[PDB]
This record gives sequence, C-alpha cells and structure tokens, in this order.
Amino acid sequence: ATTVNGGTVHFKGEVVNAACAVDAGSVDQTVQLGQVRTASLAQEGATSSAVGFNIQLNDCDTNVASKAAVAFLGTAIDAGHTNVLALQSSAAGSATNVGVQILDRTGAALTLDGATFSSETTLNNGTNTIPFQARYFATGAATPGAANADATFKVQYQ
Amino acid sequence: ATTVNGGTVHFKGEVVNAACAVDAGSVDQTVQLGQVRTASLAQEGATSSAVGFNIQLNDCDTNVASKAAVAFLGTAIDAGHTNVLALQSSAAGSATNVGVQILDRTGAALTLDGATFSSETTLNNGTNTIPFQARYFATGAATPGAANADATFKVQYQ
Amino acid sequence: ATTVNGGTVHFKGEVVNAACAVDAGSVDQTVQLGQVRTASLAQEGATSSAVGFNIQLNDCDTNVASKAAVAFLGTAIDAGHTNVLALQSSAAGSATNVGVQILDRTGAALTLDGATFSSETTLNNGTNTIPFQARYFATGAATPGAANADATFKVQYQ
Amino acid sequence: ATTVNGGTVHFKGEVVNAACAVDAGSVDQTVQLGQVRTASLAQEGATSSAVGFNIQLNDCDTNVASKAAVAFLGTAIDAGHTNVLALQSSAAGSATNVGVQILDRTGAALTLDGATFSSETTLNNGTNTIPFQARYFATGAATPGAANADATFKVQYQ
Amino acid sequence: ATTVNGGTVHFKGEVVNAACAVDAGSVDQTVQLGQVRTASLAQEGATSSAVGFNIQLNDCDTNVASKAAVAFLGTAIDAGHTNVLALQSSAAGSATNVGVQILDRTGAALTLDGATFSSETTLNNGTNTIPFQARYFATGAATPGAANADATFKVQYQ
Amino acid sequence: ATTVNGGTVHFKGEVVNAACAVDAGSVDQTVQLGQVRTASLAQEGATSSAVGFNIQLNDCDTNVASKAAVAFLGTAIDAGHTNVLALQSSAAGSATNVGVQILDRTGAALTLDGATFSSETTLNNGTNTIPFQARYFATGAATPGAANADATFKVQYQ
Repeated sequence: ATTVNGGTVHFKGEVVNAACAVDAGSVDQTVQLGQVRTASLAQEGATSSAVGFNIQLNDCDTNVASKAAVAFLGTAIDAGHTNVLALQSSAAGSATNVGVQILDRTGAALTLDGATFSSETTLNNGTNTIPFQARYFATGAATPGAANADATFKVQYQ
Repeated sequence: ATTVNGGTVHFKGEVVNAACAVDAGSVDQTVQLGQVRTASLAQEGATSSAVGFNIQLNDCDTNVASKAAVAFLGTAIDAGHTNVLALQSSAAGSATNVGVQILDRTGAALTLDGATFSSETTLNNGTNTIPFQARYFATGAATPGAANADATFKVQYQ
Repeated sequence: ATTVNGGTVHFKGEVVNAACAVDAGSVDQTVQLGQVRTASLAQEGATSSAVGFNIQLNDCDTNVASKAAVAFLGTAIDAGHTNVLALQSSAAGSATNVGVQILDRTGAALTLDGATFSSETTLNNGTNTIPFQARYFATGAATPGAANADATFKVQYQ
Repeated sequence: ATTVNGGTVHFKGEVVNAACAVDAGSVDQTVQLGQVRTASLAQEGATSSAVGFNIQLNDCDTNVASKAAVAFLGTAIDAGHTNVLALQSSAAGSATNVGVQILDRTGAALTLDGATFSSETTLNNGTNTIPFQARYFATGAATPGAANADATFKVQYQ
Repeated sequence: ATTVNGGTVHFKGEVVNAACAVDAGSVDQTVQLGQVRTASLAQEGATSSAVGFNIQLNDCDTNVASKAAVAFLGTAIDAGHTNVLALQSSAAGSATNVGVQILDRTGAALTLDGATFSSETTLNNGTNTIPFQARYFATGAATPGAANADATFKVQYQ
Repeated sequence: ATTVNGGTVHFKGEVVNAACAVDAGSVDQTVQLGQVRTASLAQEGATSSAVGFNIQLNDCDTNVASKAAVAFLGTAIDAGHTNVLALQSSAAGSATNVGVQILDRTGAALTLDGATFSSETTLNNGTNTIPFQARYFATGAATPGAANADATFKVQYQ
C-alpha cells in the first residue's frame, strides 16, 4: 500500500589475493587507551600501561602461507622517535610531548614507516588472532590534553 | 563576556506519512563487510560469507499497517545479474567480476529495481528491526581491489 | 579542587505497555555455543548438542496477563529451512551448509519470521524465566569456519 | 622516477581570542534526526522526540573564563515562532508546517536570533562538551517531505 | 612475500593532571537498564528499579588527592526537573513523560549541570571504584517507547 | 510521457601514466583544522596541535614502482618560512602572523616549493594510504581571524 522513501546503505569492503582476509571487526577498529596521568609520563622514555588490541585473520589457508606479519604506518612524533605515533585529534587541546607506541607480541615497539613488519606468527586454518598492545610514550614532560592517534596496517603472508 | 563565532550545524531528516518511521541510525548507515579472498570468488555464481545489517522502524502503529517490506535500488552489475550491486569506489583500484548482494530475511537475493519488495514482516507497536544480510557475489574470476557499493531503500507498509 | 573531564555514559532501555518487562540481562545477550565438529554435521538434517539460554521477565502482573510467548526474527539460511538461522559474522571464514536453530520449551524449532510464537508459558507474579535452546543444524556437509548468528525476539502477552 | 600531478588540499580553520577553542568535529557537524510520522505532528505545538548533539570545547583555560554559553542563529519559520528553524533544502519536496527546535541543557527551546544565549555551563580545564538536543516542532498539520535545516552558532565565554 | 592492505586502527585517550586516571572501561560505557512497564510510571514522581554502574579510577595517588567526586552533565527534561535526563534516541519512537535519574552512592539524584558534584568518596592507592545507580523517573503518565539517554561526567579531586 | 529538461552533470578526472592513481576522495579534499587560541600562538615558532589527513593511492602496481613521495606547492608566508602556507580567504578577516604547516609521516614540515618531496613510503599492491598532518605555525603574535589555506600536491613514484 503506502510506499515511503527510506534511506541509503553504504557497503565497504575489499577483495584481496592473500592467504587470509582481515575480519570486518579488525579493518576499522577503535582502541580505548583510557586516561593517563602526567606524573606517569614525567620525562623522556616514560611509558604508560599497555592496552591490548587484536587483528583477526579469517579464512586462513596454511597451504598458501604459514606465517603472517603486520607493518604499521602513521605519522611519527619526530625524527628521533620513529616508533612513537603522533597525536592528531584537532588543532587545539591535544597533549604535548607524548605519543602512542604499538607493540607486537614480542613486546617491542614497531616502526611506523609501513615497511618494518612485526614478528611472524604461525597460522592455523580458519580464524587467527594476532595480538598487539598500545601504550603512551613520553618524549619529555607530558602536558594534559586529548591523546588520539591513527595508524594503518598492512599484512604480509609468507 | 567574550563572544566568538563558533561554527554551524546542519540538520537532516524527513517527515513521512507512514505507519512507521525509519530510525536515525538506519536512514544512513555503513556496513563493513571486511576483506574477502579471490580464492572464494574464483568463478561465476560463487558467493561469500554474509554480513548482517538491520533497518530499524520506530513509532510503529499496527492500526495503520501490520506488515512492512523493503525494496532496494542501485546500479546492477550486469543485465543478467539484476540482483548484484556494482562497485562504486573510484575510477581506479576497484575489484572486477564481483559485486554485492542484499539478502532479505528469507535468504533470497533481492532485485535492485526499487520495485521488488522484501518478504513482509509483521510489525508490533513501537520499535521494529528488519534483518538483512550482505555478501559478495562473483560474476567470474574476481580481481583484487576495493569493493565499495551503496544503495537506497524504500519501505512499503500494508 | 582539581576538576577533570572524565568521560561519558550511555543509557539504553525501553518503556513498554505490557504485563511483564524483559530483564536487563535478557534484552541483549551472547549465547556461547562452543565448537562443533564437521563429523557431527556430515549430512542434511544433522543437528548438534543443544545449548540453553533464558529470557527473564520481571515485574509480571498476572491480572494483566497470565501467559507469555516469544517469537524470533532473523535471516533464514534458505527458503526450505525457514527455522534455521543464517551465519552472519563477516565476509570471510564462516562455516557453510550449517545454521542455528532456536528451540522453544517443547523442543520444536521456531520459525524465524517474527509472527509464529513459541508455546505459551503460564506466568506467576514477579520474576519469570522462559527457557530456550540453541543448536547447529546442517543443510548438507558442513565446512569449518565461524558460526556466529544474531536474532531479535518479540514477547506476546495474553 | 615518474612525477605526476596529484590534486589539491583545502585547509579550513579559525584563530580565536577566547578561553576555549571549538573542536574540529563541532565546527561543521551534521545531525541526523531520522524520519518522523505526520501523525506525531498533527497540530500546533506538537513536538517530536529529541536527537542529541554536542559542541566540544578544547584547550579550555578556566583562568580566563569559567562559563560558556551558546547562541544559535538561523531563519525562523514565522514571526510568532522565533525559536523554530525554517526548513531549507530546495524549491520542491520540503515539508510544511514543521520546523526544527534546538533545546539547550535545560530543555528549553532557544531563540534563533544569535543574541539569546543558552544556560551557562561551568567549564573545566581541557576538553569540555556542551549537550544539546534537536526535535521537530509542528506549527499546524505537518505535510510529508524533506526536513533539512541549517543553523550557525556562536560561543560566549564569561 | 605477499603483502596486502589491511585496515586502520584508531586510538582514543587523554592525558590528565590529576590524582587518578579514569579506567579505559569507564571512559565510555553503555548501561543497560532493561525494560520498564508503563504501569510503574503512571504519575509524576514514580520511579523504577535502579540499575548499578560504577566509574573506576586507576593509578590513584592519595598523596596528591584523598577524595574524588563526580558531576554529571546532560540535557535536563524540564526546568523544574533539573536532575532528570532527557531521552535522545531519534525523532520518533521515544517514550514521553519519563527520563533517567542518576543516583549518588547516598541515593540522591544528581543535578545534571556539570557543577553539582556527588558525595566525596575517600580514595586508596591503586584501583578505586565509585558506585552509581540509574533509574527511570516519571514526570507524568509515561508513554511506551525507546528510553535512551546520554550523559558526560567530570571528576573532581581534593 | 512528459519530458522535462533536467540539468547538467560535470565530470572531473585525469589520466596518468604512473604506478598508482590518486583516489577520487583525495584529489580535492577539505581538511577541517578546527579552532585555535591566540594564547597558543603567542610568539614566533609556536605551533598548534596537529590534524591528520591522508592521500589514498589506488591500483598500485609494485612492478612499476615500489616507493611513493608527495611534494606540496603553495604560497609561503614569507621568505624566512618557506614551509609555512600563507592564509587566503578574502581581503578582510584573515588571521595575522600565523600560517599552516604540512607534516609528512616523519613529523617534519615540508617545503612548499613543489619540488621538495616527503619521505618515501613503501607501497603494496592495491590501496595505499600516505599519512600527513596539518597544524598552525605562528610567525609572531597571532591575531584572531579566519585561517583558511590551500595547497596542491604532486606524487613521485620511484
């Protein structure tokens, strides 16, 4: 009877030629680091507590590839800290002298140039979950403010 | 009392003469399908795993209408595949020989002419959510690339 | 003294005109089914072991209504299997030729159209628990993969 | 090495002499109100349900100002309805006898002359968010159609 | 070997100059209130059962501050009901004549203006948990519909 | 069958001989920086917080090129600061003693002569995203006003 205009639906995805496929929940995910105190980030080299996040690989075929690694890409805080991600929320109110570090399963920070891959993880058939950690890294006396950062990752299958 | 120009706000919506009103989160929504492998789309008729998405109807009045169906409208991939969405990302980097299928609650792919409505769903008073699925449909050997599509829908009340 | 921006809280709920109200722990819930072997779903019509889940009704008034029934609404796997839920997780890595069946308190699989309600259960004043079961149903030789599914339910009072 | 013309980037922003700075997300935001039924706007004074939106203030310094208020500027629907936004999308297809009201944190509709400010909110150092609501206001029997509106705002720091 | 595009990760957090830091789970959290009957909200001042939620403070240093209090900020439902939240789901389908009240650990409803703080709770070193309650408050005869509300909070340390 | 003149459609594009093609969403993009306080740009060398923006590359073929770099072109603020974009919106209302800097993924401001390319990023097949940041740079005591700027970019595939 009564027909009414509704709305629109936008579909996002990607076709890849690879052993696995990144899960829909891992392609674009938000990691809540929570609040941190300036007293913790008092001087250069100070780190906060870590927050874990995962990249889940679906439909993995170990015949095609048995190892998977992840390289992250983003804007570094400066030239002397190539593994510290810079904060980019807005033009005002961001924290100063602090950035975000991404750790792979070996506990070491990853270079954010998109070429340095993480430690390879052996894959099984089906679902695979690559663990990662995120934490704040102080490049000096940290200043209060928002600390939001963004990075892209690419997966290597061997 | 320092007064400062702040910005601007744009309001979007629609007044409809219908038994239900589409929810604000369903009028415009993004469905993340995730990555898919070319090995799963190696020949015509090959489909992917489905991703669900809902259209929520608010303030439903069963005295006005008891059923609700949804018809989708979009660009078809071919003349013989009138139920497969074509991809619309950009002029480069898009996947080939693959499209998006919208499944109603019966599991059948809907025609995207804007006139073939879904299987009717009985409505209660108040909130109603109509389920749908999206999956990739291969029209041949799929090529790697971005797979983004979008469609509009209209709701019929009987 | 030192005041700091803390965060945000989101409140979700619903006001209904009904004899009972669904408990906050039953409006949305995750039912863990566990793993299942493909050897137990080797042909069409094969079913797995059942996992139980409950919908709790609070503040029931027997004067207003004495019996409660539940209907479930979700995407069906096929047109010949209108009582089998379709898997819904992501675009890659989900199991094929297998779905999820919801059983009412009589053991019969419920149709997922949202208009065929379960067996009516007599209610008492206050808390009421309506039992349900979920299991995997094979529409053929099932393949390995993720087996997630979602469905919404309606409550009818007489 | 192949050098190719890429494109253009446009940067928008504003320098202010104020205690706070409006966040980049609050400078130009779209508020999706969703659909509304005509039966909910059948006579003058009938309002719809509200949709919330925020204006975020960054880098707030309470030593400069401790309170913040917001005034909105837009085209009113009528002379006697100075707190109802007139709809403006195109020359055809718009709804009639209905507009948009902006409610401050006290729940009162704001006058849209750009001089009547909202209730002041105490500010803390750093990030501050000011809650607002939007709803449809009917000046008569609402007619179906598009219901888009636009309003600019300014922030007063005391 | 084979390298493919993955996805993107968004990190969200905040650096604060405070005695404690709000936990990652408390910065954003959804409180599920469940359903409520209209019969329990039949007149002004009628309240539903409370649902508990708590804000967790981490890395607390009792030398810096010994007590913490919370003030909530949201859109009030009326001028005479400053301690009752207003619903914000969509333009249609929301309940009328009912809001959300946030109760302190002393059982008193908090004023939603961001300046009236809760009762101070003495802090210990390490993890601290501030309990709160949420309930429905009726300003009249409540109407069936969705009841969703949003509130932001700030923490005071002294 | 009533036929009516409808309107006109303009198509903008470019054919390039390169390993990658710039995505339609990044050929002409608007970067909303937000607001900034004059107190944060009080003296020469003071910078604001950064805002991130990306240039997406499509249909990348690593057999043709494996590295990509971006150079930006625009009017500098003066001869001393060749890496600061001058502001341009109109004859009146622009901010004084402040410009816009573009940071590459290494966090270093780029020279705006159209020939100093950014740090090379390793490319994968298909979609590639090169990160960038924008921030305000004070050449003295900044004056309130509009702070819009425009720059073009070119991509070098080596």
